[PDB]
Amino acid sequence: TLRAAVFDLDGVLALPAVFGVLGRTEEALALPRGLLNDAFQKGGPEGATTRLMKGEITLSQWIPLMEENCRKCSETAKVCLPKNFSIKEIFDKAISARKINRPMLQAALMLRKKGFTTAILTNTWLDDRAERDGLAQLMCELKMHFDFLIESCQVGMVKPEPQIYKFLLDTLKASPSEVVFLDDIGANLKPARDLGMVTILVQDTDTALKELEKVTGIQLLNTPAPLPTSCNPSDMSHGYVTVKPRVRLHFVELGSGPAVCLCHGFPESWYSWRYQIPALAQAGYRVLAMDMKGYGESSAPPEIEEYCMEVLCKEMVTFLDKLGLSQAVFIGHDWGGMLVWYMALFYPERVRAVASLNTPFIPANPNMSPLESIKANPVFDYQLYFQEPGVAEAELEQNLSRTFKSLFRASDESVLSMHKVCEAGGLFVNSPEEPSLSRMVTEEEIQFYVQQFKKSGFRGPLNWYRNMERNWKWACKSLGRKILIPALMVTAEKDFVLVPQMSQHMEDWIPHLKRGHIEDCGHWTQMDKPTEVNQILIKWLDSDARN
Amino acid sequence: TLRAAVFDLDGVLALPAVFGVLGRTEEALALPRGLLNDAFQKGGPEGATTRLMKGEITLSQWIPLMEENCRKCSETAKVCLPKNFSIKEIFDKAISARKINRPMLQAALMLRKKGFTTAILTNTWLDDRAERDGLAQLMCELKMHFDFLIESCQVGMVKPEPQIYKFLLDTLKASPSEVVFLDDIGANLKPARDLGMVTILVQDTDTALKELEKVTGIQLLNTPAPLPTSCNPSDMSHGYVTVKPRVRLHFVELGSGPAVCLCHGFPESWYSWRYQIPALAQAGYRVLAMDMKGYGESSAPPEIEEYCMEVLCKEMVTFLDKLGLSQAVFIGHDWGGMLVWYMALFYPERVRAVASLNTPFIPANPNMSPLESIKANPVFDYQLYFQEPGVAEAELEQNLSRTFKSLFRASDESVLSMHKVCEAGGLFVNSPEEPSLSRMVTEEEIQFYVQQFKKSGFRGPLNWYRNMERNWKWACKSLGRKILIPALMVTAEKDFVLVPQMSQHMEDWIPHLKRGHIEDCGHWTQMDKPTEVNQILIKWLDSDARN
Ligand SMILES: O=C(Nc1ccc(OC(F)(F)F)cc1)N[C@H]1CC[C@H](Oc2ccc(C(=O)O)cc2)CC1
Ligand SMILES: O=C(Nc1ccc(OC(F)(F)F)cc1)N[C@H]1CC[C@H](Oc2ccc(C(=O)O)cc2)CC1
Ligand SMILES: [Cl-]
Ligand SMILES: [Cl-]
Ligand SMILES: [Cl-]
Ligand SMILES: [Cl-]
Ligand SMILES: [Cl-]
Ligand SMILES: [Cl-]
Ligand SMILES: [Mg+2]
Ligand SMILES: [Mg+2]
Repeated sequence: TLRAAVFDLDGVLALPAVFGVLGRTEEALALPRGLLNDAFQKGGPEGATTRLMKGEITLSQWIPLMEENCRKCSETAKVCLPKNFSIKEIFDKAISARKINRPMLQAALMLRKKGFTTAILTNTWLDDRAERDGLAQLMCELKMHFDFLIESCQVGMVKPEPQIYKFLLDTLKASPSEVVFLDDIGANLKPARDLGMVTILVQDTDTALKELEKVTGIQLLNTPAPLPTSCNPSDMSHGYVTVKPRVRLHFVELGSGPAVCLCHGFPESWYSWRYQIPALAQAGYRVLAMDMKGYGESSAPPEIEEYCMEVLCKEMVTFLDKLGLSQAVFIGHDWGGMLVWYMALFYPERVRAVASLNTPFIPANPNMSPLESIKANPVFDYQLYFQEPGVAEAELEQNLSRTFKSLFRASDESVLSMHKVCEAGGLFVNSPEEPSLSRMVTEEEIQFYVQQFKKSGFRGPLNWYRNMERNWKWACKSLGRKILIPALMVTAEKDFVLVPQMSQHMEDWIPHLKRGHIEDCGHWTQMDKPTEVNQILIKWLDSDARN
Repeated sequence: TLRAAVFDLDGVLALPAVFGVLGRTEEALALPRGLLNDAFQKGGPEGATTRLMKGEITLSQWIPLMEENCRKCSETAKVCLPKNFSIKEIFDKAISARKINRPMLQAALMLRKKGFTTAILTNTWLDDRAERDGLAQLMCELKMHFDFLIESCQVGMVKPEPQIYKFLLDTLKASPSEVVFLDDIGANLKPARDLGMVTILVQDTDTALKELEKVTGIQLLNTPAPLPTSCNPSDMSHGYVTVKPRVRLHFVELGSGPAVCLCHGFPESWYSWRYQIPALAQAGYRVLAMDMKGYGESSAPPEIEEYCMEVLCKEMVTFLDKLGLSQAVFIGHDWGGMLVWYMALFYPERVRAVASLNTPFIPANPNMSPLESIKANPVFDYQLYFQEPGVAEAELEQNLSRTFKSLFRASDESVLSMHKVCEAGGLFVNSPEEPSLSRMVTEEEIQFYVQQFKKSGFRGPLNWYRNMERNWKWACKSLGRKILIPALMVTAEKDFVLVPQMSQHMEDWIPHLKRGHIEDCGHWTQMDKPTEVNQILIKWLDSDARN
């Protein structure tokens, strides 16, 4: 049995196939059947196309050698070509017309997720056209899901030559019977079979998947929608900005385009956005996923007043200042959510657009003190338990694994009351020592949070709840203002603390506020309904944060 | 005598002044003199404009309150306004029309450079228009050169109220006689004088500078062109990407826009680009200034083969891969220069444009070995001295301060032969123990390089010279190719090693190659002629690296 799987690019991981343009163009312009394909293949291994694929010449170099073959292919078949037959124009459109074959990719993902070493094996070229970035993009999205990407124009060998299959095996460190190989060209499979490999001719994807499903014994066709791409922390760009003598902010950076700044909640990290970071990068954005002050690799100074909203917000502006950014899109969840509204309200010149999950914009009531406003909500009782420094820390720090396993739970699997937490004498008092693992998290994912809170503990994070009076006096400066910058509010049906009802009055302060809502979704929106969050955020971003 | 200097924004650090649009618009549309200014000032401290400046309302909020004042200002003066009189359209154009008053900024820089604490004091607003980014940009470029930026709409006080001058002093931690204050409005100066401060009414800049020059006793007017902005290493965003189990690459990141990747030479760091990093950011780019493998905070593994071009180049591709970048503009100097040409030649899908200072693209000669090709140039003799592992390291590491002070020298102040270095028995054998400080570097700037090479030493850096045969066999793969991507070659007149002559044949391989040349310029181009380098690179970038 086999533990490797190798995929062809053109016509297998990517569709429609560029070879199909040779056929398509002919039919379209009423050219003799085969005429272009002859010109493409002219010379065999000694010909121009093979040289290109071996990386001796670039694409722009090959373009005229091909057009030159087409004029003499057409001479021998006694015809000529139209006045503006442009081979650059044919291959430009063909290559961008090519998209990822999603079912084939998901199938490669599933296999690897179940222990297979996966690789791409493609005959491709050194693309030096002006519009080459379109291809390089597709390759960056595709290659990241595979252990190896063997490109012909880099190894100096080409399918269907036996030597590149020897290379493939050396790279996979695997004997030929332990490997499947899918391709759309039969000639490319005969070398694989002679060495012993399992081979599949891809025509339609579904039958190709059916066969692969058979010989692997793994459900590939018709399986459920998988989660988005997570992030491997060791594979990320980690950034570090000193904003102040004693405060350094850490963040994870992925993608290019407009800066998008992701601000997590309590008690979380940048990893809370693992399912969003790759999506939005791919969507066309520069994701800057924070460790907010107090958490992880960001500084966590002891003082309570260091976590008031005004200080926190100034620091985020300095963060932009020092990164050379005039603006960013700001997207918050939980406490980050609140912060982000206050950024749009005090520093709108620096916010491209504002967006919050769960947390509504709540103005300060200038008559009534916050202490009483919080006291008026029985489900906010847990916040009063947090006020006394050291008490809440002791409990949360006692057993970091327990703490995270009992917090990170979906609406339909809870263990934790929020009312009567002071009275009961703690958060976990009626919840177990070893809580079950939630469906939202792997064991490994939990231990990441465990490591982060081994650094600076919970006093920093908790201090965010301990400036209620200070944030109130600040907030009251903004009571004459409105938010007229692009602004999205995303409610979660079954977040029993930040209830969607709390958001109902937001239109008074934010007139062109747009909305998103998620059915069956607890407090931990990002990992609970990642696909719906990714989708809602991308639509908004594309319509509300562009030139 | 005084050790502080405070500058007004509108009409002082930035011109033309927005108040001048009130006057300008009136004249332009044939409105009664003053009519707009009355509407602007309607109500005094109780009026709409003051509220705006105190930060009670945003700009978009104020816009209609102003238009509403204009309809009733025009009623009392028995006139009406044209059909499409738009106050948003007036203030949109006014604000972007505003540029930095460069002589005033240079004057503030000089003062601070000579020990003055400097600050901006401006009546300004919470800008929430769609085109607010234009302003936020100007403020980011301006604020970075001052110790404090006191904006009225943030402190809740406004000129000319005595309380904001009390704030100013508290912030400067300085008594009123130790501070100058420049402004274009006389009313704003009377509070400063009553407290005791020195005041200057700015009308024309040159006379305002003349006065400031007097009362400070520092040459401000007519002084020479200063260098560009350097970088304070503690103020930068520092990034860190693992590209491979044992190799982490460190880089400094500043700005937004297309990714521009700066690759330093031997034996240098990211700091070698200090004069370029802020310029290009401001020019509209995302500068990623590397520590190349072997140097500083980047990993420096012992093995010689880890610094061959092929490995180095693959690693840089992974660097892009993991940062989510499909391309970058690549700009190299010295060894970075060579690397960058080989990136354009092996991975053109990933290079937006290629650019080298000093280092020409030299193909491998397929007949003749590199050992002999290097041996054929008497000024390359120093490279042979480098081949034997440990020898060159011992000398360079013996006295790090000496080493850098004797390398980093301008064409007209040298101490170092390159011919006969093997024969003579070392680089420094006829150069002093305490070499003089070059005009290109401060003492502090030298000690930065000293600290970096205390980490991993010189063996890593030197290994870049120790794969001459391996790079040659690699290079010979590319002899059938050309570089048809945008490509700039910048020669340095008096670089006696990488002589401009070496670049003369580059057009054969690179047909649309563009050029730059710098008179009176040694090997260390970036710090020798920073302004000319910045200027040459920005022109090219704007024409050759955009959509
Ligand atoms: O509640 C949370 N997060 C949270 C709640 C529970 C939780 O689980 C556990 F408590 F830790 F066990 C973990 C995190 N965050 C805050 C609550 C306050 C809210 O902001 C408000 C809302 C209303 C008022 C008011 O009307 O007075 C004030 C602040 C921002 C988000
Ligand atoms: O020479 C330098 N840098 C340098 C030279 C001198 C120097 O001062 C000191 F030597 F360290 F004292 C410090 C750095 N870099 C290399 C030289 C080789 C060049 O690439 C070539 C050029 C020609 C050939 C060939 O024709 O064989 C090969 C490689 C890339 C830049
Ligand atoms: Cl890969
Ligand atoms: Cl999971
Ligand atoms: Cl909860
Ligand atoms: Cl500042
Ligand atoms: Cl200097
Ligand atoms: Cl030199
Ligand atoms: Mg194929
Ligand atoms: Mg002024």
